[PDB]
Amino acid sequence: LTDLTFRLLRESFADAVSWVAKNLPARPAVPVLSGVLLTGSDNGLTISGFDYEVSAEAQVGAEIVSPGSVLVSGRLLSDITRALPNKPVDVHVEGNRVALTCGNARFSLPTMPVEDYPTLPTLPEETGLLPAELFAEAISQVAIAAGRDDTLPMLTGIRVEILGETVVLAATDRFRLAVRELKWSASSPDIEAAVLVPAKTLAEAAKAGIGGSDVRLSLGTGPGVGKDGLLGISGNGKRSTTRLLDAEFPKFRQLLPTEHTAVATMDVAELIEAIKLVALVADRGAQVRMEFADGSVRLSAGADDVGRAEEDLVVDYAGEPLTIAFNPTYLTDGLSSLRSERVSFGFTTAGKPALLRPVSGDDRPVAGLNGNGPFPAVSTDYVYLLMPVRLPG
Amino acid sequence: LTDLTFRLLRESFADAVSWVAKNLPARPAVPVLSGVLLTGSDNGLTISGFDYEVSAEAQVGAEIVSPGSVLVSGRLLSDITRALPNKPVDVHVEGNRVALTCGNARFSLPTMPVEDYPTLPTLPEETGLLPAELFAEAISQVAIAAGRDDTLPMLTGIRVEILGETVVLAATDRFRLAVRELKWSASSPDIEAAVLVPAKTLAEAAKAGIGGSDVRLSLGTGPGVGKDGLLGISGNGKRSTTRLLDAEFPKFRQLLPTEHTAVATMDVAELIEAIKLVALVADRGAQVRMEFADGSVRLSAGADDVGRAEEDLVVDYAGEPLTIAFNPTYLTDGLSSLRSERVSFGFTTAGKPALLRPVSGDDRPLNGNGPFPAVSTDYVYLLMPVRLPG
Amino acid sequence: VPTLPLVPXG
Amino acid sequence: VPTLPLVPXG
Ligand SMILES: [Ca+2]
Ligand SMILES: [Ca+2]
Ligand SMILES: [Ca+2]
Ligand SMILES: [Ca+2]
Ligand SMILES: [Ca+2]
Ligand SMILES: [Ca+2]
Ligand code: NA
Ligand code: NA
Ligand code: NA
Ligand code: NA
Ligand code: NA
Ligand code: NA
Ligand code: NA
Ligand code: NA
Ligand code: NA
Ligand code: NA
Ligand code: NA
Ligand code: NA
Repeated sequence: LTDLTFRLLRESFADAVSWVAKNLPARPAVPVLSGVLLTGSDNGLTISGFDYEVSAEAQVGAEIVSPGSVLVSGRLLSDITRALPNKPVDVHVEGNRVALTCGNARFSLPTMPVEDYPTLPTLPEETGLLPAELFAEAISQVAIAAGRDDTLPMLTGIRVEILGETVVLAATDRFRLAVRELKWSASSPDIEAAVLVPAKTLAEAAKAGIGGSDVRLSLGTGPGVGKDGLLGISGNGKRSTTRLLDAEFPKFRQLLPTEHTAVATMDVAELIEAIKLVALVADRGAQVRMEFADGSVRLSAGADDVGRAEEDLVVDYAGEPLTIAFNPTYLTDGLSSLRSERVSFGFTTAGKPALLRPVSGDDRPVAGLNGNGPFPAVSTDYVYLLMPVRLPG
Repeated sequence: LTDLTFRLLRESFADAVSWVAKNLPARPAVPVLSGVLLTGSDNGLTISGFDYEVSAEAQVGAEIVSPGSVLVSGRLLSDITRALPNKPVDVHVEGNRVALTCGNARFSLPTMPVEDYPTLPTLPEETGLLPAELFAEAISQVAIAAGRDDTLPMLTGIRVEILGETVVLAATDRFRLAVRELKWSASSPDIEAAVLVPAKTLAEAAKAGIGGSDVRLSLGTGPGVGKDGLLGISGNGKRSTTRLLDAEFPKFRQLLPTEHTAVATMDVAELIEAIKLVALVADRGAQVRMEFADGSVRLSAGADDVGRAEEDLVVDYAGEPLTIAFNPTYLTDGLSSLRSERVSFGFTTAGKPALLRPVSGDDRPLNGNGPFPAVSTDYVYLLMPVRLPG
Repeated sequence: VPTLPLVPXG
Repeated sequence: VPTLPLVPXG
């Protein structure tokens, strides 16, 4: 009925467009799906994109001179708003072109047709709320373990388990398993469900609440959780929806040990640096070896043909000496995911998984730690379970 | 007769090793050619890297416990020394291996037979020298115009013309030509030669000199300058040789126009910013267009189907109005090379080169309809336009 | 390079 | 996209 004309500061405009671009980084085959939709009414501007799998929308205050909507190239609008100086941006739709003016610069972009542009999905009912930073961090942590190979679709997702008081997030690529448990404010106390969500850009979607206290997870309420086949994530004028994966996740809980025959605690920053150093002589970046004993661990890599490397690091160790080897990338991935100063390793044999957990202040000590063991596992809200690789012998 | 053992701080070691190892071959004919040669004697450590094209040699102070030499993998030594803590590094050769120790970290690397390592070429006699900052600026200004296509080897060079106290530097890729003239301290007043030096290598050396001592260029003296087919570059305890290109360079001077039908002076920073903006819609066209007339220029790009952009900019203009188009990257490369607040454009037609030269903010280069003579300058960037649409 | 004993998955 | 009139070169 009327043509859209609005006006707002560049930083706000750019940040809204950025939200959509970060949540939809790839370029779909269907051209119209590359469009961003601008809608102005009353005192607000909504900026959105959709590709049938992920939708993303930001809402910002704006001076709406004339209400309406327009579809324009997402790529161009992103490039332009990122490059502009911090001045007011005028946008005026006229015919099948949109005029975008900022200071002395004038752009005139072709409009795209909304005839076959899909309607954005509706957010399901709120399922619960989490602290904004905590959730964004939790997703970032576990996502490092997700598979990235579509030939095994079940591994490309982050498992999300809802249980009234808690949310559990899990991801695995068959070589590491990351599991995070968070407490939250659930709308329904008796709720129980589990879904599988594509991991590839879930870390970006997880930042929706940043700027505010909480982020809202929307999967539906009561019995019909997961029914819509979408996960909504929103907060602070930003939202997204992500189509769920209809694939079965491995049963991972049986893998989490409840006791260890050896336990080692050490400094994360030191260990990461030493791994990166000794791995410089590892061929194919295949393997680093760790010889744990009382008071110290020898980290080593290499062979007599290209070169050998080793470094001794202080460790607070319990049990019998153990030699165990790891993929150094998987190992530093785990260490970096801990987001803590110190790491505790829980071991059994050189051929069985190693359990990495962050060391906290409120951790209750392992009783009989100085004795023989087996040593009971310490309660933790994050674990990174890592398979070792076989030693050459 | 003895095995090498030395000690020195990681940072000194890493910086020397890195500089020497970088010009080692991508696909070494034999394992020996992937190596860097360490030689310790008296109070000093020499680090040597041979390559057919470019050979490099750094000298640093070191604690020499026992003199000798050893050949070890260049890339691995570089990576290791870059990653170590800022502690002393102990290096000890035993038989066929070299132990490198730093704090709690220990490396044991295989060595290679030093007898099989090619001798590094001797540097030619010194030809002249110049301040490091001048060398860095002049080379940076000219190298941006050099070709990067090895199917046309002559264009991958920087032409270096020496006549006494004066040095002229030139490069082109057929679309832009950059020429810098400078003064230096010549070894002999009557020295005179012209050579062609691989640009990529020279550019790296000029950047690495930044902050450093005067830079010495060694091509020889008198009539024999260039005869060795080598350029030596030295300073800061580092010396390298670069094999010269044995290829004819185009006669570029005849391209420099001596008069213009229009002349335009603009603010460099503002023009560079405006080009960056309007070029956002020019991915397909790879051009920006400029419509000059008195007082103002319309800078624009794009097309109806992909999107359009325009900005009007202030210009001090004289002569015939002109519509002309440029590759925006080649244009901002030239503007970035001027190192001045303002730019003078010297034009003839929309299908002929534009002469860009530096203008200070305290200068104002007019009466009549034209033509206007070209103003003498120590730097030019001559840029071919592209055809306008339609 | 064994996998975690996921069942199924390995 | 014409070249500079270099001789030779164009
Ligand atoms: Ca996209
Ligand atoms: Ca103890
Ligand atoms: Ca014990
Ligand atoms: Ca434990
Ligand atoms: Ca737990
Ligand atoms: Ca001149
Ligand atoms: Na905003
Ligand atoms: Na929308
Ligand atoms: Na915050
Ligand atoms: Na450290
Ligand atoms: Na690796
Ligand atoms: Na202990
Ligand atoms: Na290496
Ligand atoms: Na050897
Ligand atoms: Na050099
Ligand atoms: Na050289
Ligand atoms: Na672009
Ligand atoms: Na001129």
